[PDB]
Amino acid sequence: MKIYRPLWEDGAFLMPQQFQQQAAWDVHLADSVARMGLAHPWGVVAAEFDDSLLPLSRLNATRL
Amino acid sequence: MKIYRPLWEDGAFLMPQQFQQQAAWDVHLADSVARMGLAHPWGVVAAEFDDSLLPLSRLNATRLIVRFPDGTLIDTERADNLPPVCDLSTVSDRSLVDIVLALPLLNANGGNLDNGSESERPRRWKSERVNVQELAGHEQSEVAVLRHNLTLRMAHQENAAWLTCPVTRLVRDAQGQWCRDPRFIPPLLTLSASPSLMTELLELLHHLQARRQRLMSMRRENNARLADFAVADVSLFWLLNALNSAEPVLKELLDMPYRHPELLYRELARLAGSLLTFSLEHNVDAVPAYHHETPENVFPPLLSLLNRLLEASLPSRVVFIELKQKGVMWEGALHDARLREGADFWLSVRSSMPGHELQTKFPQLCKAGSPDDVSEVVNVALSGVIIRPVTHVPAAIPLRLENQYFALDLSTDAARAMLDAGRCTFYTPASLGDVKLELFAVLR
Amino acid sequence: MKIYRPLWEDGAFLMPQQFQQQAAWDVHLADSVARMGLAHPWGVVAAEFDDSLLPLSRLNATRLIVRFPDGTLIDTERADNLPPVCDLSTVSDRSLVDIVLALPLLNANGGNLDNGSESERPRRWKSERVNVQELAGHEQSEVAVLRHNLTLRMAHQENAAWLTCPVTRLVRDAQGQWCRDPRFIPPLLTLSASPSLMTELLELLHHLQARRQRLMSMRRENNARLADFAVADVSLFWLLNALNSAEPVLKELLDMPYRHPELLYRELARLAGSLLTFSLEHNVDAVPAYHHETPENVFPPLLSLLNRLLE
Amino acid sequence: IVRFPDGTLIDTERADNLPPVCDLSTVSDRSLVDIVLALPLLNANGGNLDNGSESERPRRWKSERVNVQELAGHEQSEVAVLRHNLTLRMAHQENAAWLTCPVTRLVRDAQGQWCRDPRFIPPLLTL
Repeated sequence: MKIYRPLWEDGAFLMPQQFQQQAAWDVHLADSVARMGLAHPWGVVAAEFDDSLLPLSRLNATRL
Repeated sequence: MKIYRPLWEDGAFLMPQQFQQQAAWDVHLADSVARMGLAHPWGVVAAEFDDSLLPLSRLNATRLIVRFPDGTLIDTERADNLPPVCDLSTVSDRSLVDIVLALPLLNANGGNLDNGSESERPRRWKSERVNVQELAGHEQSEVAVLRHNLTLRMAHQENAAWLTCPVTRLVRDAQGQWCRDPRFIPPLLTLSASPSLMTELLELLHHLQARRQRLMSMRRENNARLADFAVADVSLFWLLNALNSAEPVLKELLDMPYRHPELLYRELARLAGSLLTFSLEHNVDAVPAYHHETPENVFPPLLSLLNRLLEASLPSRVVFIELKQKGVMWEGALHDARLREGADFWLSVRSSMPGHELQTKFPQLCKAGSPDDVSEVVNVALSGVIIRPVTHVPAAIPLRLENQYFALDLSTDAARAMLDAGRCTFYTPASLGDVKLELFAVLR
Repeated sequence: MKIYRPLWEDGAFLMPQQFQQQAAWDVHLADSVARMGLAHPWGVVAAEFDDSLLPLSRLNATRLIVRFPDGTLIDTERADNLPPVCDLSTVSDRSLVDIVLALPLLNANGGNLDNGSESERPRRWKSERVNVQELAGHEQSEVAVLRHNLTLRMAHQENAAWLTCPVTRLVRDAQGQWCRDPRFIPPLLTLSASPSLMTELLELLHHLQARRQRLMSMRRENNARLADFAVADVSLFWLLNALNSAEPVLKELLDMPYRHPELLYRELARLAGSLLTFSLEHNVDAVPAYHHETPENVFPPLLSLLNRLLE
Repeated sequence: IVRFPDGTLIDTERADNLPPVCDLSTVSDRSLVDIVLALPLLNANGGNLDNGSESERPRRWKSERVNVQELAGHEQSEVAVLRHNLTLRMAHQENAAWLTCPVTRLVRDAQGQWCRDPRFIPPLLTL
């Protein structure tokens, strides 16, 4: 998606894309530091549901 | 306690007691406003602790909006009052411990602060120096605001001079750690603290709304646009009358927080009264008293009572007693002596015959052993019992299996003696095959 | 009137007229809070008298807490002094005096009552000088506490440029002596300032429980009767519904101190309007309407209606 | 260079300071003396330490001013950075601070000479 990286010098000035790409870059490093969490893909650590809403044929989440 | 509100006309030298007694009197007036309708003291609004610090034992606090009974408002988002960190190495008593918030009292001759003087009598005021901004555009400056001397103590100590309110409970866990029970409830000015109560009460309303549609379905099954001449429709209309009122009141309370719990307690008490005309052997004593000092089991037994009262069968019915016996003469028990008003036997089987020649392959289809002193049917039969072979069946017989049926006529004597006896048996000795029995008596 | 908020600007000097305008605003906030649960203006928290000095005919108070309809609270235990003794000798030969408590009105031109030298206008806020200072370590110097100006007015109390709230009612006994009558009580912010009510309502509730117990003894003992179609059994089923639905609310409210009585009225009206349609031939107009501004000829005929229906 | 059970990297090369230990003979025994590192608990409303407003809850942040340049150019200026608050308490004083991490174990020799024994092991991220 062409994740750019901004340049801050004495004449550089403020934009929203200054901060959005720098936000995305350290998200992208979190996959590059996984050499087993890339072996198996991304996972699920907690998922808990409610059963009392089922006789009404509804469904609602609690923790995800 | 000799509250003296002063007057200002002219020439009065300024003096701190005017301001102090004015500020106390405003608190007292605002307390007496609240004590008109509710008759409840103060309580807990929110109390949130930290869980990642538990197995390395410490105890840190985050939000403590606790309301003390004498009118005092403790607020941590708006007055910077966090008590210091509670040690837990001083307790090897691994049963359970109870953390309670405290605040001292004794201000008839000065509840004050002088930091260079030490005493056995605690003090409830402290002072800090911050920079509060003027709210008219200028610069700020350095004033002295007050800060309460709150602290965290344990219930099994001595707590005479303080003014307490319990906040949480700790237990010991399997690896030797500390953890929090989800089962304690503090005294509450709001339902929004202690969310286990909110979970239970919402599940109560979902168990409520499940039942209404099944009863509207049972109303749709018969289409009573008329008179049924039975106890079934008056029990049905009664239970729908009990349900259709509670829902459009109990919904609005449990949508929003910050109601006082008494508004909910009156509604649950009225509903648990109206559902208790016939079902349990409990009287209205089962509706428990209200104990807002410490609500140890005012809500959980009330909820456990409601969940058992919401089954509530509708009695124009018929016995289903499973005849259990080692021998070929299967036999049950427990005949109601009420039943001799309109007793009417339509007992059943379920066999393995590809036709209606199980008529003759029920070879004892006459004079089956009714009373207590029958042993087999192939030697001890009655005199005055006719088994009618039933394949065309009168209605209202639930879970019906046709081409498996029979009625049981008797005398006036041996039937009454069997109803005194309570026991009765079946005729076929080869009935141990794919033959399953059911007992039956409808009220004429 | 015209109540004004002050602005605490930097460089705004000081005036005594500021603090009065501030302190007559939070009282108005208290009414704006409290009038989300009130029909009609207020009454008595508690009132206790000393009838021992009656053969020397006089009357004096002991403990008196009454809220007034403008938001003024009276406290003899913490803030105010007791009203002076009443002299009944000019009404020595009549039968009934109805005694109200009085504070004068407030107008926007005067103020306190300067030593009674100009006493054609009755004025409140009598001053006093008590020295109490000790919330930091010393007691010495002297402040001007404010006290109100309370009297008692009994027989031509209807000539009032005053605010009235009745407290007690005297009758001639057969030995010519006045005594306090145990009768109807001018209005209540509690159920504690009327021991006659706390004697009657406990009898009401204890009378209610026994009839329900009698009804349960009729039907729980026989298992056919729990779902029978007898024309009295249907009425008895619906009657146990009407009693079991309305017992625990009243049992909660009557195991309790102070609580405003409109709430109790809304719970007794449901029981009366339920049981009214069960064994009668009389009009729905037997239900009394609620008059709080009166001294309550509502609350005894209501209970006289309810005590007839339960037997 | 340590870490902490909430995930807070401490270096004493960048973001550094440490005050020494004043006395040691306040304990009159050798086998009980052991030193720990302490970084005070998180106050969820307040924050750093800017004056002498000593509370019952300590702070863990500070401020400082140092000379920083990295950019396109050669000029250094001054900007205010954020430095932690560390101290070396002992094992048996209190625990309203953090400690939870020993670093050494001081014992004496018989001639009045405190010296570290080799048989001590902290909890280890690395060998």
